[PDB]
Amino acid sequence: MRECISIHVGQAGVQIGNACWELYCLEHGIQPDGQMPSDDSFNTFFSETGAGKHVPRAVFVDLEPTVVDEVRTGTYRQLFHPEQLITGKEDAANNYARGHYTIGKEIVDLVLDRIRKLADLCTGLQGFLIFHSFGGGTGSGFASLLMERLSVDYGKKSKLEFAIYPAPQVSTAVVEPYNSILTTHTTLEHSDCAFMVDNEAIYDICRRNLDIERPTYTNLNRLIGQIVSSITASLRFDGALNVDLTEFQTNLVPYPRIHFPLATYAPVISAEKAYHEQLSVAEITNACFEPANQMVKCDPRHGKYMACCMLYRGDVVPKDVNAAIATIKTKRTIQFVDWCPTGFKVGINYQPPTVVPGGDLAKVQRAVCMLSNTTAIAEAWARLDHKFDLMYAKRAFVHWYVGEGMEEGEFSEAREDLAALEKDYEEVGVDS
Amino acid sequence: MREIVHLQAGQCGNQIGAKFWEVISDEHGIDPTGTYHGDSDLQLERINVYYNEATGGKYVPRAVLVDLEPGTMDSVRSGPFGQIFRPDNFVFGQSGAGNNWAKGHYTEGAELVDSVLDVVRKEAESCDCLQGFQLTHSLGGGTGSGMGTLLISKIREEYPDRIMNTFSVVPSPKVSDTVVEPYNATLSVHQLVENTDETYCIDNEALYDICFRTLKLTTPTYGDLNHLVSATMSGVTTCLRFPGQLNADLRKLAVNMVPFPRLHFFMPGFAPLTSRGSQQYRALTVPELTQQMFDAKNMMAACDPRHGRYLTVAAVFRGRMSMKEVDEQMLNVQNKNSSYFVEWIPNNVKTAVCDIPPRGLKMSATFIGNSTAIQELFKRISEQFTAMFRRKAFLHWYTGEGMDEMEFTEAESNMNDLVSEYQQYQDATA
Amino acid sequence: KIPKDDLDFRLATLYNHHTGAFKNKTEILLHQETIE
Amino acid sequence: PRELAAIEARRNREKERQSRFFNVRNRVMGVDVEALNYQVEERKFR
Amino acid sequence: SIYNLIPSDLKEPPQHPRYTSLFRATIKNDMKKFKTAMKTMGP
Amino acid sequence: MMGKLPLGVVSPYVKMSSGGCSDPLKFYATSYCTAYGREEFKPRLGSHVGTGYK
Ligand SMILES: Nc1nc2c(ncn2[C@@H]2O[C@H](COP(=O)(O)OP(=O)(O)OP(=O)(O)O)[C@@H](O)[C@H]2O)c(=O)[nH]1
Ligand SMILES: Nc1nc2c(ncn2[C@@H]2O[C@H](COP(=O)(O)OP(=O)(O)O)[C@@H](O)[C@H]2O)c(=O)[nH]1
Ligand SMILES: [Mg+2]
Repeated sequence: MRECISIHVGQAGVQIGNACWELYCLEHGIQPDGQMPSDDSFNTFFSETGAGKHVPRAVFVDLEPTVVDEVRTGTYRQLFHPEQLITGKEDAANNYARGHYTIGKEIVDLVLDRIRKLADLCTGLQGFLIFHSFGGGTGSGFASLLMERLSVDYGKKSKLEFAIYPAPQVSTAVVEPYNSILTTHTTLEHSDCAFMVDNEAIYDICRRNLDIERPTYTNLNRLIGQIVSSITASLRFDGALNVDLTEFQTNLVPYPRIHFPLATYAPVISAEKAYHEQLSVAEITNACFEPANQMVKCDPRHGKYMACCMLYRGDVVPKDVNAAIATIKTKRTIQFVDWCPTGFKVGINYQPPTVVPGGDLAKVQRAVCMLSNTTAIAEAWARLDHKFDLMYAKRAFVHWYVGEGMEEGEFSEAREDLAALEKDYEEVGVDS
Repeated sequence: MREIVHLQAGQCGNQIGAKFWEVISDEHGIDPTGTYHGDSDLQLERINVYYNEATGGKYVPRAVLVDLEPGTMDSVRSGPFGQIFRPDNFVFGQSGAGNNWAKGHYTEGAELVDSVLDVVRKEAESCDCLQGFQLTHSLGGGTGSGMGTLLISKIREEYPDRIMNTFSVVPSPKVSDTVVEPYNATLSVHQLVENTDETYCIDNEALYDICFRTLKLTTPTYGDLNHLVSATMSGVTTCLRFPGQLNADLRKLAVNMVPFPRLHFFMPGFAPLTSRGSQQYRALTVPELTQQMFDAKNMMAACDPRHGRYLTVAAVFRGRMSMKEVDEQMLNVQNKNSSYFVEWIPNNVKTAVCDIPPRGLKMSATFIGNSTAIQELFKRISEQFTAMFRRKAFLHWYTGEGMDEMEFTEAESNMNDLVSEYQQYQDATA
Repeated sequence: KIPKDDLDFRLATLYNHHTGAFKNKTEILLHQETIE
Repeated sequence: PRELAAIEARRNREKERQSRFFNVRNRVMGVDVEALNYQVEERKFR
Repeated sequence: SIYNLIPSDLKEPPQHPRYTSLFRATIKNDMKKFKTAMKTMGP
Repeated sequence: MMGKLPLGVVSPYVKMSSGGCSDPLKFYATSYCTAYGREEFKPRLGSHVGTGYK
């Protein structure tokens, strides 16, 4: 049966799982203890025990206790296996190098068991969901090495990637470009899909749409939970056109070097604003193409779509979806590559999105998610190349990474790999 | 877990850290007897970072009080939190230095080094995974500026990887309280430039300034000065002890602040230093916090960053806030003042939050900034040392201890190496 | 050399039971691919 | 037992599905006004 | 053989300069969009 | 408490420590607790086994 194991890495990874796993518990009726008060829709994430109780298929990792230490104390202390949440003594401390060669290697071995022990409990594994961050060391370094071993251990399984890309203007770190340029090799030859999402765009969307003038990370994690929920909504509950993880990989990736879609979710409105606006299938799918609602700070109007994956959910009908598809095609603002005359893969699900008390979104009878592989993303890396280049020229912060025990030649090589990848995306933008 | 051994040297070191252990006792809800009387459960969750468990439910600070004279230790014991320290940590000798760097470093401290190493190694072994040590001293004395550096040089050889912080007190130009001040200062900073991970430059004349300017205190005693310094020391490791939405440690702050190994000198500041006239007319909100943060008057050094270029800026926040305003207001200072930040490092500011504010307060932050304006301190010490070293003045005291004259040459050549290398980073093209 | 099972995962660790004494979990599971 | 329970669950679920779907008004345009009102009040309280 | 025992010449190319992004000049133009001198701290 | 502890291990204080106050008005309230705090919920210690002869 379809099952997915989540491999949350780092503080960003740990905190996102707090929003995700509370969302899945409330979706299926899991009480915070883990026991039903009341068919097997929960087998994609949970597993049954000898006591008649459900345990998620998650593995929380961090290189410092206090982020995960709280989870062992709060309301879900009795929901997750006390060994499922692995911590450390010393952290990478915003350093890909320490988390890749020195501190991580002590705890690569331990997590690779609980990955395996959660794997044998599953019969047919569908994929691995990986949450990490490009900025910090542990979410970049130890995250990178665990894919290197996961690649040669699980050569056929699907490894999905949700990650925080370093933002073009704001950030919480100065040393953050060095990790970002060097992590890209691991998510290039050791991943199957990638969903780099940026905090400023979620910051922009939350203020403009959700009326929240002053958000925090919980207001950001909740939308990330909605996107992953939409992807797996086909698996957990039935659908008119159920789309598994293998299907949307097929109709998004033209070439193995091109596995960087962009995510979009709609509608995201407050109840007062949802009070004075009807939400139809056409309305939300027009909002899925607004550059003000893209979750990456790039404008798709500067590029062209090569592949677009659809995911509707709620009270939707195939008659209206085909109506909304036709109108979008008749829009010269939206461009398409020459060799893709039909670029749509539509998924329909019954169950409407569930709402969380203490949340922000209104309860809506229908929604839509968007996974469009566009070539406008190649501008995001070009910004990173410039900032990395003007830092690397005078050789700043190199003493930290080299003195750890990594060779300085890997710095230049890593810059070349992104340089080669950027050229590949622009060649697709060329039309015959 | 993640433990710190608080070193201590000299009258400045003992008097500063006497206040420091009180303010962290209040943060952790510990009575002068030493027992736990707090109410929140997080007040004792990471207490092992500093405190050591004793039988009967008591706690002993992991301090090592060192001074060549037994004088101030009587006053230390006679303080309000006097007997919280276990007596075996008090290490002392017969005859002090008398503001003589030579006697402390060579002829008298070399007898006292072995005993201190015994206590330090005893505390070092007890903790499982110690992050590092922490030394408070003054550069204008004989012991903290003297043997206080010899403790630094020995321990670095024993433990290379551990972090060593130094909340040093540098002498001030306008009013000095020691006449051989530049002799000890120019020869102690050579010890820092080779063996130190970070140093925070705290100057008293700035501290005397802030009390009148931002607090309007008619009679600020040295207790109010020492509490002002100790609020900074808590603010760097608050994220170490208490959980946060976005956390940081000493090492996380270490990596992002030194671009090159020669540069580990900063100028700190404390945000909610609010005056007793201004609490009535105020609105506690985060732009007002970062407004007072970056005002150069709020620095506790004798250098003006408006004269130089900010290399990297740290902002360690305390309290529960909304981070959008934290990211926006940092960006506003980043771009509105372009010329004070270096061009080859984009996003020169690092931010960190700690959920729990200081006790009795709602919002706070502390600032650590690496600036090229600190080179105005070194040249000033260099000239004041050279002019005193031209005529062989006050030198018979030092060379009579057996030191040759040549270390003064290399201590000032290394020092003038730093100012030239600092200058080239200021005038550098992107 | 693909483990394909938890038992065969722990069956390839470098920890001689006779010599190795009083270790924790991470010391029990140590792999040559990790020590690379 | 659960095998036939699944059949009955699909049964009443498809019946309520046709009841909600066939009303074109609620299918193309539908909000739970009481739920929106409740969350509006909760937001105001917060 | 007698001809493979003869040492053989080896020439290898150093490749070519890496790809430069098309938006790089736009980025360099945008680097000074909002930055201002001593507007808040002062001179 | 004074032990060295293995690598992935709960600290002795936090093996049993209670979280901060869930109510935003009271001090020592964490962001996690204010985001997900439920005072009126004591988790049942559900556990059951057996069933051999059946
Ligand atoms: N979107 C989002 N990003 C987060 C969140 N928490 C942390 N981050 C990102 O994580 C990056 C830094 O890494 P952290 O997650 O804080 O910590 P880490 O990944 O374990 O790396 P280290 O701090 O070195 O241990 C920052 O750039 C943040 O953007 C979150 O809740 N939401
Ligand atoms: N900030 C601060 N500085 C102090 C205090 N007490 C002494 N100092 C400084 O310490 C210097 C003299 O230190 P000294 O007693 O000679 O240190 P020692 O030789 O190591 O014992 C003076 O320049 C003072 O400015 C204090 O309580 N607070
Ligand atoms: Mg981290």
